[PDB]
Amino acid sequence: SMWATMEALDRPGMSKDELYMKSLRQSLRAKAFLDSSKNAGKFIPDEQLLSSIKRRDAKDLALTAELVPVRRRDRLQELVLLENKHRLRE
Amino acid sequence: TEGRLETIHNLRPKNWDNRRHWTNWHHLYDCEQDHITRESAPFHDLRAGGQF
Amino acid sequence: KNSVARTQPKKYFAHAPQSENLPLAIGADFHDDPINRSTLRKSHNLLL
Amino acid sequence: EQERDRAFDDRNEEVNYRLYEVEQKVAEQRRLMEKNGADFNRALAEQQRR
Amino acid sequence: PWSTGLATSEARKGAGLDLTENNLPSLKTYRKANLTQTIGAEAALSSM
Amino acid sequence: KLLTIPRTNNYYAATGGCPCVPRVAAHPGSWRLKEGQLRSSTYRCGTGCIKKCCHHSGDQYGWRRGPHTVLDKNTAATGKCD
Amino acid sequence: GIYTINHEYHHPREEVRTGETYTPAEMVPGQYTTMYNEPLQAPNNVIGSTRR
Amino acid sequence: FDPEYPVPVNQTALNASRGRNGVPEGDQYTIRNNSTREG
Amino acid sequence: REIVSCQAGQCGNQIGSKFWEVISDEHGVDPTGTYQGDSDLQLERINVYFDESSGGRYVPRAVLMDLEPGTMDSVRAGPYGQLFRPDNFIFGQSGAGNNWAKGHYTEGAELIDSVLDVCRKEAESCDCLQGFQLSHSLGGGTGSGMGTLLISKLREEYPDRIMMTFSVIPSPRVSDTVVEPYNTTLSVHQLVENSDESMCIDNEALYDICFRTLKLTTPTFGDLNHLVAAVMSGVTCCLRFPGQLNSDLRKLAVNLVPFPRLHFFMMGFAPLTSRGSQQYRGLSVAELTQQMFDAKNMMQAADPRHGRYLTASALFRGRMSTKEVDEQMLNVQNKNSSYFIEWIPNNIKSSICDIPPKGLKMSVTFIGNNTCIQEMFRRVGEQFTGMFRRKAFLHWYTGEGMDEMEFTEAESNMNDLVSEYQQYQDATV
Amino acid sequence: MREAICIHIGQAGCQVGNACWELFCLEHGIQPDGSMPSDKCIGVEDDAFNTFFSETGAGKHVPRCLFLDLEPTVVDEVRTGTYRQLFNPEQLVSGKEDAANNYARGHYTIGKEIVDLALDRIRKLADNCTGLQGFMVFHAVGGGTGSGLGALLLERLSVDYGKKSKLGYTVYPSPQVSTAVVEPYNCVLSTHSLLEHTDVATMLDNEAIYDLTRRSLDIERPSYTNVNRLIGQVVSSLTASLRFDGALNVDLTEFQTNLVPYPRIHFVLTSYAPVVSAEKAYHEQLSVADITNSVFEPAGMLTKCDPRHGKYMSCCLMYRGDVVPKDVNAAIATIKTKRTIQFVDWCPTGFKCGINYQPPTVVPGGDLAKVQRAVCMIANSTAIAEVFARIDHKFDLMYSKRAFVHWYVGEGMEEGEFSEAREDLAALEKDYEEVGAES
Amino acid sequence: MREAICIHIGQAGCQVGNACWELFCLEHGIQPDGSMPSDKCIGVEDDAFNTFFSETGAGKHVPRCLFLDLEPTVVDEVRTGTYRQLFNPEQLVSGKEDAANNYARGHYTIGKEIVDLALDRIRKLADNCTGLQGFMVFHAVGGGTGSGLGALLLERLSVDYGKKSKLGYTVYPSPQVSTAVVEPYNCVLSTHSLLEHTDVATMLDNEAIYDLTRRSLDIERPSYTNVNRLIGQVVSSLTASLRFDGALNVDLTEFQTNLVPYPRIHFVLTSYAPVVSAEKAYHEQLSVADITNSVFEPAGMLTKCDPRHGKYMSCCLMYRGDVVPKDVNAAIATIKTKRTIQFVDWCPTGFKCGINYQPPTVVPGGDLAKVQRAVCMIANSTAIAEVFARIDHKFDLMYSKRAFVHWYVGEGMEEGEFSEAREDLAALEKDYEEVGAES
Ligand SMILES: Nc1nc2c(ncn2[C@@H]2O[C@H](COP(=O)(O)OP(=O)(O)OP(=O)(O)O)[C@@H](O)[C@H]2O)c(=O)[nH]1
Ligand SMILES: Nc1nc2c(ncn2[C@@H]2O[C@H](COP(=O)(O)OP(=O)(O)OP(=O)(O)O)[C@@H](O)[C@H]2O)c(=O)[nH]1
Ligand SMILES: Nc1nc2c(ncn2[C@@H]2O[C@H](COP(=O)(O)OP(=O)(O)O)[C@@H](O)[C@H]2O)c(=O)[nH]1
Ligand SMILES: [Mg+2]
Ligand SMILES: [Mg+2]
Ligand SMILES: [Zn+2]
Repeated sequence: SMWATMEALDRPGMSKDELYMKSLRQSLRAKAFLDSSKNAGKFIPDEQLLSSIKRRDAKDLALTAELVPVRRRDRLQELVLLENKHRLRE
Repeated sequence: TEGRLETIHNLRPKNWDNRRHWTNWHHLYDCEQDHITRESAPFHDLRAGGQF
Repeated sequence: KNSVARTQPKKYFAHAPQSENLPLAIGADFHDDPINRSTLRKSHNLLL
Repeated sequence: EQERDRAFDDRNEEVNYRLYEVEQKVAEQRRLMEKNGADFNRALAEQQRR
Repeated sequence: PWSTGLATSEARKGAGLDLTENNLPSLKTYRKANLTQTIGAEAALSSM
Repeated sequence: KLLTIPRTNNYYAATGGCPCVPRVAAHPGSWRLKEGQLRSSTYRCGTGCIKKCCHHSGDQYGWRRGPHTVLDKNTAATGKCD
Repeated sequence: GIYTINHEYHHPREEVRTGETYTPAEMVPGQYTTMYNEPLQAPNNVIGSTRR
Repeated sequence: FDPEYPVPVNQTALNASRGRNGVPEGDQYTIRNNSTREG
Repeated sequence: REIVSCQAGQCGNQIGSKFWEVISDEHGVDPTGTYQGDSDLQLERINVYFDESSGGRYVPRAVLMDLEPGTMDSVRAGPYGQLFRPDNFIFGQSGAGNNWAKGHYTEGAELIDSVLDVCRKEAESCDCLQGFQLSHSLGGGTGSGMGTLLISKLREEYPDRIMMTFSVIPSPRVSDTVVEPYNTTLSVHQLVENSDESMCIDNEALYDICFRTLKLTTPTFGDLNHLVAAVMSGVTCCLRFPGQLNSDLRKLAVNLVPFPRLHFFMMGFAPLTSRGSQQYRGLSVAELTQQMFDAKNMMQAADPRHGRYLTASALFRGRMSTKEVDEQMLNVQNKNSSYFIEWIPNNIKSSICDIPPKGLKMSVTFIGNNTCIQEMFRRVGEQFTGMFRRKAFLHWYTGEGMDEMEFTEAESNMNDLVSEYQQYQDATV
Repeated sequence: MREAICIHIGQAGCQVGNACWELFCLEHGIQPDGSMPSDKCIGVEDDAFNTFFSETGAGKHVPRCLFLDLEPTVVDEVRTGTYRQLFNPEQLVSGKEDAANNYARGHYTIGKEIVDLALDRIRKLADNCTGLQGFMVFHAVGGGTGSGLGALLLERLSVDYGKKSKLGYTVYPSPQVSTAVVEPYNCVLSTHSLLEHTDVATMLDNEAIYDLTRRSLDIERPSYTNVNRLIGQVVSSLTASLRFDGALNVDLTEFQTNLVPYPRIHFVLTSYAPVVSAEKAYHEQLSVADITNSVFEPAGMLTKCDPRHGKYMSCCLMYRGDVVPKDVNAAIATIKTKRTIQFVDWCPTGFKCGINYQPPTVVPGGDLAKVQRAVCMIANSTAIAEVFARIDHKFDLMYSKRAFVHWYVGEGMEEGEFSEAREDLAALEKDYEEVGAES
Repeated sequence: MREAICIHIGQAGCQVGNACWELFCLEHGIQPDGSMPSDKCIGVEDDAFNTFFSETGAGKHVPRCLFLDLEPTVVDEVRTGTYRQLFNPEQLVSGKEDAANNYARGHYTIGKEIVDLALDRIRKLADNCTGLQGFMVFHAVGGGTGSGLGALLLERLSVDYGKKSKLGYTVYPSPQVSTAVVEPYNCVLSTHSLLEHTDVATMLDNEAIYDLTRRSLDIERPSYTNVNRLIGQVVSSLTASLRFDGALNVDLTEFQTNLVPYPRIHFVLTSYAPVVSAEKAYHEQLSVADITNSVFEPAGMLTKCDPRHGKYMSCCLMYRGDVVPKDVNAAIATIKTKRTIQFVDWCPTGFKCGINYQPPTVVPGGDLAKVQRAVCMIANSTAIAEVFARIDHKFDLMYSKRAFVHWYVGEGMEEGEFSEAREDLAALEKDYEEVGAES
């Protein structure tokens, strides 16, 4: 709150009018964040959340692929494991 | 006469001597240089006698 | 619902090119100058 | 052609100076109006002192 | 001479020469060009 | 920005003082009254020589604060607006 | 930030006159005629119109 | 707004780089010309 | 070929009053309406703007729209106020209150019945109607809201007519309301799909024309509106008078609009010079071209050097020659080709009319589809975003019944139009 | 058409209306008695007077205004004054007992039994009017009937007249000087109605008006008469756009919607210039730029609050006289550069302009010099929170000990009303601060 | 264009400004009423008065001046004097109590209750000038107001107007003639403003003017009126280049750049010749060479400092009348030839010349005599360090045992202010000697 912000921004020598200015700025930034989050559903496009969706999907797919093997990909990896020899000798 | 074929300095619009002309873009003719120097109209006050 | 006797006033604009025998060139609109207008008071012309 | 150009130029110049005359007349009318306003203000000053 | 060309030795314009619309070398100025309507509806009007 | 900031009762509650103008035992239109009522009159940038991202001011413009202290309960935390 | 000039040193000329009385319609020479009936250019004729 | 961009290209230089010298064989709208060289 | 004029709002009615001033002067019509022409030509195409009355006089085909009867009364008391037909004046008890919502949904909705009655009445009286010319201001309430309502709802009845709109745009420097972004955005995302062509005038540029060129000490709205009235007349000079190379509104739209959304134009007028400076300058087409392509002669407060020209049109008036008039256009295109779009060859369409404006040997009206027109749209869209982000001045528009999504729709359409104006500006071949 | 019904509440409102009418009659050519000259069939050739006066069944002009006072001294003075025949015998509502500087008395006991009669007179005025633009209320929040009865009248006007504009001009307690002890209570309680049941409220504090007269009009001992003359000049400047020909017409709805960003934020600070004495006037070239600078300067301010301590949100400048767009736009451009004045980030435009060709008029015996041009600002700015902070801090001091609350209880109001008034003023300061905050 | 604002501080400033403004009015044919009745020689609407007089709607020519003094004696007598109509009732503002030759009192206590209004009036004056050249501040540092309030005004003007020109016509305590006893304290304490916020500080001490007038004008009894008339003549000679036409026109910054070699080496002595009596004048042929030599002599100089003890750094000559540039060229040649005056080695040219067509205007009833040509020299030279090295010696003698320091420290000024001013002045003599030293 107000007292908490004044305690947090305890900078000596600095003008305490400027202290009130900064505390007001933080408090109203928090209030504006709350107000904007109440109605951001309509304003924010769906494409914005796509980045976070992709990050979560990549993490989940990594966690799943860390365990499950596939024989169809096993044939592919048997085809692989020699082209890498080709690359290192080349 | 801001740019001139008369002088040595090329004050012409950038790459006007090899501009987008009917002689080179989809067409192509050996008359490309002749047609650029012939259709550079406002730099023809002197060479053309002022005609288009 | 005003007076029925009253009529639409006539507003005389002092200097107009048509009245002065001059063309209506750009910058020659001296009749639209408020000082050249007889009365600055505004009437209800349509309702009268 | 040259005669027509010169004729238009002379007539335009005459009309331009007539326009300048009427513009200066209205400017002088405004100047006289604010002179009279200043005189009114001065008279009101003496009246307020009185 | 051209308008931009030198008029130093250009022929002087005679005093009797008329440099107006009526002396423009046009069909209306051509002497044996019979512009008045001899035959037609406009001729019938002119005959009234 | 120190002029942008409003001189709200919230400001006085957090700062210490009241929007009530200071009542000073002074003759009207005097230097003593002006120093008692305005904070731009007694402003002084620093103390002595500096030896014994630059410095900026803008807090001395306003009025001196009253002797009373604004209780928090008289102040609203939120206000209805958009 | 805008240049201004006094009327005393910026005004049209009073030293030029033609002694011609003309309505603004007749002011501009040939200003009510086309290029098919009158292709060429020539001045008008008004009261007091002389060679200039 | 940068007046220079977009930069006007050189069609002569573009043809020289692309090798756009001609079609001696001829196309649907072109002509089999023996005079043209390097294509 | 018939053009029906509609003047919306205070600004629109004043501009129309002075437009009918200049048109009556050009067609030899006195304030009482009687014809005092000096040749056949004035009467031969007087039907274009004037419907013939009974006793040999003429009545303008103009519809005056204003929820405030004040500007109505000022127009009527004007020197040519008696020229207009009485029932063509339409007004209400209370004004729009500088609100687009009030002018477009609540206060302008009752009078729109009579306004459409009058416009339709003036529609069949035309042998072959060419279009509707509406003059209004985007920042107002009645001129913006009610005017754009008329623009939107006349296209449905008359899709094949040219819809020409003189929009007097706002400017932050010229801000004389506080809801300019809201009003002009609500007007523009309607004019985009409901106007065949929309030319924009900025009061900043009008003031600057008075400052630089006219050098008038005290120029009022009369002198200010003469500048735009001259161009309004010079667009249809080719309609009203014969010329060597004729054009109409449809031909102007065809030669000026490459893509239908891009139909916003910035205009200029020539010749323009202070009275004392007219002696040093010779009046010819060579000087007229320089005056057009001089940016200080624009009625748009945007610099043509800050964009490219999609298209341009010069409606020349006055007796001239067709050779050097095209020579000037070729020269300017070639030597400012960095400011003309390459893939649109010969960006400038020049039309020639024989009859010049009264008192001028030769004049011209410039209509340019410059890509710099995106500058105003981007600036006022940024202002609109700043106001709508913190929900400023919404309650006036919202309590009139309007939805929150309308402003977002307008913002999207504005950013979209700026997007074409940029992506065709920087486009390659 | 374009009528605007004027309302005067309390002694302050009634005297301000008297000084407004001595100006309106003189400006529109109506005699103080109201009748026409005997030889003339019609007193005034035009109907520019229509907005303030309605012609009668004898040809003479009765004003489109109501006076309203719970005590009979001021209204009886109006009856016995030089305008005894101009004003209607009705529309001059008088009570037999005042409100005694008590909002509860003016709102709940004495006000309720006279407010309906006042609304009957107002309804007759509105029926007479055919193009009513709105209501033009004048009063003082520091009085009994001015605050409580004015509040009740505004509430009834809001419920009965729809969304019709209700402009208000109210005299607030001064930061320094006051003529009452319960004035903070009255102002705090009146801010309820003035915060919900009015469109735009105008600060008219007597301390700043006195300072204006002293420093500029050179009146060493000014009075309520001079103060009300200045107020009438401001009101005439605001209203003259619909009465006289002008470049940029501005109406009541126009400048009430171009002024307020939020329904709660509608309290505006107003200034008028060039306010100069006759001796001052012929010494200065009162140009458009000079008068604009004087208006934006706190010296020309009519409210004892410094706008430099807040942020401007919407300024409506009404220019009168020989002003020109050649100069007003230049003055605006050069005043936006000045950094004492400063706008909220969410309102970049922030300016409305209304130009009228009619210069201000001169009242006999008045101290206003004849000026070729004038300009009045109606400015909504966040700096107005200062006076609210001061007034409700005085309210808190007076309310901690429950002082003078017994008078309000005896005149019929709950103490919860005091509590809610204080809470709503605190909320008003909070959202003033919020809208002053940046994005 | 070319406007210049004159600010007079203290009694000495007001006394100087009275003579300056009467002489300006006589230059421009402006009566104390402030009008131009009829002048055949004056062209139609000719404006060479724009630098010092601003046109008014009343046709008046209001001076661009601001008179200040903390007590109303001189202010009131000017307000009731001859130029009541010429001078605005404002722009001529006064306090109520004098500074009493207390720099601390005039800079911290009594100066601050009027400096705000001083800045307001200066801003009002500057808003009317579209080509403001700069500010000329006339004061004597030996007093209370002129030192303290003058320093405060200069410090505030520096931040209010940026890099605009400041020309401080300052009357230092002369080596022998000096009124006050705390005058050395005031002069030393006011050194920071003159070092930093004044772009060029011109010397106008009284003893040198007294010697000049007694030896050259041949009047046994001149007065403050006479010395102020001479000072006004000097100021008019300086401003004639930007007022009237001339062969070589020089502006404030034009001679600032040529006269100030180093950031604070800007304290410059003044001289003027031919100063001549009525009987003296019409018997001599005052050649340009003769008047230039009289200027460079140390007896026709307005500052009591002998140039032979220092190095000349840069001399700016202002010639008025029928002077041909060859005469001044020969004067420069013979000045460089003659040895008893020596220029500093690193400044070869060291000379600026400005010729103005209009000759000086005699003031009958005063003391001067009509002369066909005149010249005023403003000289930056290292010899000016002597007056500083004398005033600081007096300051040290006075301050060794804390004499007269309680008055200063009781007005809200720290004790260290005296030490800071003394150290700054000492650095002034130090770098004067440094720049005077040969390479
Ligand atoms: N500007 C101005 N303010 C006035 C005037 N008369 C009274 N006031 C203000 O009103 C306050 C006094 O209370 P009133 O408004 O007279 O009270 P009231 O409206 O008559 O209501 P009651 O107190 O019940 O009689 C003073 O503090 C003034 O600020 C006036 O003539 N002009
Ligand atoms: N040249 C000139 N100097 C003057 C004149 N009057 C006063 N002085 C100077 O003023 C000095 C005395 O300072 P003060 O008597 O305090 O006057 P002040 O500097 O204006 O300061 P205060 O009057 O105390 O407010 C003297 O040494 C003079 O040099 C004058 O008329 N002409
Ligand atoms: N050029 C010009 N513009 C005007 C005139 N009057 C108003 N405007 C413009 O119109 C805009 C405001 O329109 P407004 O009067 O509110 O229209 P309304 O609400 O429909 O009556 C402003 O931005 C002005 O710049 C005028 O006489 N001439
Ligand atoms: Mg009372
Ligand atoms: Mg003194
Ligand atoms: Zn308090």
